[PDB]
Amino acid sequence: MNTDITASTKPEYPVVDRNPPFTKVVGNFSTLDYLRFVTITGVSVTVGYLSGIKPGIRGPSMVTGGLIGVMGGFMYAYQNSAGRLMGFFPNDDEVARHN
Amino acid sequence: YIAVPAEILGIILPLLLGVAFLVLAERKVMAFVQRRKGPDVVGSFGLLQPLADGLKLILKEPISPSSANFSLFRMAPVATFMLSLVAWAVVPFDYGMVLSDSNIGLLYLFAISSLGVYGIITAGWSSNSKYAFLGALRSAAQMVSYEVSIGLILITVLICVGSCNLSEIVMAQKQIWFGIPLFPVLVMFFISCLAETNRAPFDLPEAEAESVYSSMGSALFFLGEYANMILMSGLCTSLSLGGWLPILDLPIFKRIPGSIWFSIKVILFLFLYIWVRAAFPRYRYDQLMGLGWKVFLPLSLAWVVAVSGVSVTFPWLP
Amino acid sequence: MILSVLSSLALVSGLMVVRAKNPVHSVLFFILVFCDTSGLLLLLGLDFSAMIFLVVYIGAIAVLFLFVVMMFHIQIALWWEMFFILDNETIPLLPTQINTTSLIYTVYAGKVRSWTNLETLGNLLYTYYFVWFLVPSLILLVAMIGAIVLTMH
Amino acid sequence: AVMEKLKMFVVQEPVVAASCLIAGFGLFLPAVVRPILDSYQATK
Amino acid sequence: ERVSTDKHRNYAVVAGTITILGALGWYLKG
Amino acid sequence: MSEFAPICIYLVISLLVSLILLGLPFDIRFYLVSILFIIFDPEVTFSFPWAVSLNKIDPFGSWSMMAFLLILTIGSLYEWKRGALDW
Amino acid sequence: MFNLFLAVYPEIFIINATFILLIHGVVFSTSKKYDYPPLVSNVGWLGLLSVLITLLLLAAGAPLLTIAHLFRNNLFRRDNFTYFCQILLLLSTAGTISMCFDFFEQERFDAFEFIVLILLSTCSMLFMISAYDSIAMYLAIELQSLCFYVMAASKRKSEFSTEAGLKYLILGAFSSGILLFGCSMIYGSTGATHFDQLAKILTGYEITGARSSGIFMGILFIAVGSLFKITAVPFHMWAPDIYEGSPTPVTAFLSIAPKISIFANISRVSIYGSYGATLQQIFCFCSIASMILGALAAMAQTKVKRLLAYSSIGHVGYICTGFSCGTIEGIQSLLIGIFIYALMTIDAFAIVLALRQTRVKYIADLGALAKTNPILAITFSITMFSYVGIPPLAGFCSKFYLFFAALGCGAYFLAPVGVVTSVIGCFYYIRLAKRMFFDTPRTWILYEPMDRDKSLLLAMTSSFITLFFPYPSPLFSVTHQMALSLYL
Amino acid sequence: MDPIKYFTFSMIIFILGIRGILLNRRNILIMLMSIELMLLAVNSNFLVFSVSLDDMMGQSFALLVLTVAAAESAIGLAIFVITFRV
Repeated sequence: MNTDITASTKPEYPVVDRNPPFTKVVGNFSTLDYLRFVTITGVSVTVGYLSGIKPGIRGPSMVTGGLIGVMGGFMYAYQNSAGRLMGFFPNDDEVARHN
Repeated sequence: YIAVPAEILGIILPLLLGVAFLVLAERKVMAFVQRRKGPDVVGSFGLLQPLADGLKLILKEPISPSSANFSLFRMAPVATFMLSLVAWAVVPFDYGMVLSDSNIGLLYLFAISSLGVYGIITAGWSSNSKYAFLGALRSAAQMVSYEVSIGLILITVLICVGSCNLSEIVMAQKQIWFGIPLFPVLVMFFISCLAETNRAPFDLPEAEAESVYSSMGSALFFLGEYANMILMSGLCTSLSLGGWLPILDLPIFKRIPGSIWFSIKVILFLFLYIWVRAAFPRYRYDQLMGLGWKVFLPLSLAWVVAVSGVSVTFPWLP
Repeated sequence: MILSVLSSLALVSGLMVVRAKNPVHSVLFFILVFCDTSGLLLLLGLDFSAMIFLVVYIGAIAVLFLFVVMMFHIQIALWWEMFFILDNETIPLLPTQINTTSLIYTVYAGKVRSWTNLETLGNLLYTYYFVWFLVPSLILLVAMIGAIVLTMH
Repeated sequence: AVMEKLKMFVVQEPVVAASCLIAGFGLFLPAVVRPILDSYQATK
Repeated sequence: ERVSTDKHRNYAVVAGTITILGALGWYLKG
Repeated sequence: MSEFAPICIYLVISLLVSLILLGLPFDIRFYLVSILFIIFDPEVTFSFPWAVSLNKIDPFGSWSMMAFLLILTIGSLYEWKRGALDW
Repeated sequence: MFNLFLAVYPEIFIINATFILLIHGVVFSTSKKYDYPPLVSNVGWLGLLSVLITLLLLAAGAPLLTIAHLFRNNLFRRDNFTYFCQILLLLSTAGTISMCFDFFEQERFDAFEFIVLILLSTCSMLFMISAYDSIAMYLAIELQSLCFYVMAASKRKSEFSTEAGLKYLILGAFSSGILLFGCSMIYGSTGATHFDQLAKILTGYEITGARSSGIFMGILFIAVGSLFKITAVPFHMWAPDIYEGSPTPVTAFLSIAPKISIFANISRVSIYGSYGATLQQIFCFCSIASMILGALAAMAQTKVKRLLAYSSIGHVGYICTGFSCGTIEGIQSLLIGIFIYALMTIDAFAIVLALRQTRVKYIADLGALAKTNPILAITFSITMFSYVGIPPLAGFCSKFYLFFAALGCGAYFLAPVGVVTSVIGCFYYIRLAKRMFFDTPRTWILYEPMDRDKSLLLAMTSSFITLFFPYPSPLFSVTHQMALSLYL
Repeated sequence: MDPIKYFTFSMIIFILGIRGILLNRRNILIMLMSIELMLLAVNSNFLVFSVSLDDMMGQSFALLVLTVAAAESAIGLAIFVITFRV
């Protein structure tokens, strides 16, 4: 079963870990990652709120916007952290730790 | 070369004898339920009642219809009859005591049910009046919904055992009857078989047709319905109750020919059909289709998921 | 022989599909086309796809077409190419296939077990090529929400 | 409040509740039990 | 008489000020 | 094969016996139900191969099939809340 | 999730957003607690948010979006080409949703399903761009085409809706049928359906053989099929008719989004599975046919939508002329033309949509837009002159680099017909524009004017068109990167 | 000779379907049934090829195109039944 991680491009940065497990990445987050997550969730909730003031469901639209926001933000943060764990992104503090 | 037509005749004729005595026993046992005896005059015990009814419907002065009087009206009853019987082709009565070991039997049975739907719809429309056409559409919709439910149930019983030909299934049950663990699945499959032939609580299409035509045509149609009934009973006991396998596996049961066990199970299920017929009022059409599309589809799907789950976590899956 | 029978039936029935009036006649001949095509596939040696052609092509689509054309019943508003492909001398002359008929080399080693086409197809389709199986989910979902948004007032 | 709403919904729609519970059981068994069993087989 | 009495709007305003603060922090981490 | 030959001989013999027995005396609701059936019937078609081969596929097979089921189940939920299967 | 699906994060997110929006819309559209809200606007804004998020994920993640090399190579391969094409597609979809927000409320048709399909076909096209197998290509095309089939016949109480939708459905299904038979014949004669295998089996050694007569039929049918979906000017049946019938957001999305996708797919196949002259010749003919037809039809039209249809046919033609040869400069100019055309057409549809209701169907209703709304008239003139040709604009620069590449590539014949259809288009249009201060028969002072988002999108693109020539270095550079990394 | 016969049957059915969709222009039912016939012929020659050259992807493609055909037929008949309400 082709369950191997190799990329057509190459990890131009150091290669601290090739295929990190889930919990490792999601606990490897950085302050910038949480900021990205919070920003996405916030903008989503606000646009949901207004687009809900239009038809009178300010609440439920806020909840749905929140769901989409958490989904997108966590996916973006996990993507950034995974990149920094592999080499496809700048690694300074990850290399510091793994040293 | 000539053995095959002999086998086919030996499959066809006893089925007709059995279905005549089926409608007879139906009247008898519903009567006994309702604190009365059934037909008990003609025969020694009413045994000569179906023969007498057949002879009457034969000598009865026929009346040919006035609606597409050939190749579309004198064909559709024959179509549904042929479909019911060709379904009866692949059913195991004992080890190797089959007609054809079609290695994908289940798909075969499902397809034949759908073709029976075709039979009923064309027989309905081939008439002239339009209320029969509306009734035909209603029956078609009901039949096809409960067919999709039957399909999911088949998928469950198939997940429990690798292959598809029915003999392999009855071996899998030879370990332990699938009716035991999947008892709610059996109940759902039985309700779907009831709705599939419109028998016990789901009759409003036929009830309305009776509330608002050839003698031999109607005879052929009722014959097809009851034959399909026996078929559904047979496959229910062939894939959810053991299929010619003694209970408790003690070498005194092993003197019974095995074929007797299958007949006992299918007669029990026939008796259950007739019993559940004479105890319950009928649904409407609205509630009927609502239950079809709301209560049995989700339950069957959830059951597929659950059995797959339980049988994929442990090394119990062949 | 029987191959030719099924092919001829399918041909003439498709002709009637396109030409014959009383559109219910057309739908009947269409069902008949699909039935004989399923029998043909069965002759080819693929049983699963035959039963599937019966179930979803005939028992599912054609019943929808029959339903709709029922409710609107009152809405009544090559031999050259065959020779060019049979005169190529790249097809074995049947006289050759006769003696070579007793020349095939059974292996007796790839058939110690035997995957019926259903089993191997399941293997392949679900383990690998799975996105090829997720997309049809989306196209079926599109079908159903399209029917809803179109006709359901 | 949410518990009251859920009890209301379950009394109203029993069969959908039972279907969802069966599906939840059948999806919870593999996802969280298979790793535990593989680890148990690895240790014994 | 010294408060806002609309729950949904107040949740939305919390979300908006959180959004702006998060964007400012993100920029600060450019 | 060589079993569909008994099948078809059964077919023709049943035709003969049926003819013998015959000769002796001598809207949107429907459409949407049909569409839902055409959609859930390939569901059974796809569940058939998935059923037989859940031993040469690890939980990957179960999960892919559950994802398919989830997409079509969200389809069914959208169907339900719209009330198209109300009758 | 599992570190492999890191290669499909945009598609996973856009599908999950589509599902959550579908459920939200249906429940809170049928919930009696609130009045009976039709959630077109709210679902639309949430959809635009989800599309922007997809854009962000894909763009900022490409270098790890290429992470599942072989396990995904079973179906698709993602390179720089697919990266930039998908970005342009998501931009176009965000643009068309934002442009079409005000049409929903104005025309007053309530079905949030309209904005759960736009996303779904968007994911389909994202699959279609990064598609590396004949059947994956076909499946993506079918998903997209089904979404469009649903989208066409929206308003039932109208008249043109159903007939236009039915025409489009029959046409598209026929096209896909032809394409299927083509892929079938290629499979039968070749024995493979993955673009690497097709390349390795029929590159260089296209020399005629015993059973080589089969491959050719397959690729010919594939050409016809994919052509029908580029409006295929010998096969352009009903294209102006469906453009006129279907509503304006639908026809805008149909003009902008699928065409870029199918062009990227045509390029990906024509690099790999072509012949020495088969595909180039089956396109060299359609190119001149298209330019000629665009000219000699758009010269005489009396409906502001069909004029747009025939101008779209003409620009697709110019692009196909760019397709003629197969050198790096040529394909570079090809992609540049595609991009400029995408911008110009979202611009033109912005205008014709902001001029919608009071002008249900007319072309004479240029009722002194020079006098009742001068800035809008100047913008329309700018967009059209760019669409046809004039001293420095975007469309003129694109056509000029197209013909530069054509001349320098060894085809002295496409230029004459290209320049003459260009000059007849220019005479016609510059006669129309200078016909905007002769006199005015009709007057349609309009309640329409461009709420906020159509105006912003317009202003942006219109400032781009004129201001393109002062600095067109980065576009050339990125197009060079893309075309160079398409195969080399 | 049998691959020749199978393929020529598929081709003639395809030709018949396209002639139906071209000649008959108004009857939408015949039109959609001809589209179904075209997809059926494509499916059949897919299968014949999958079995002639020993290779499997023909059958996966066959199953998926069956799904596509069912979807097109359903949605197109919806288009028709809304066209014929007026």
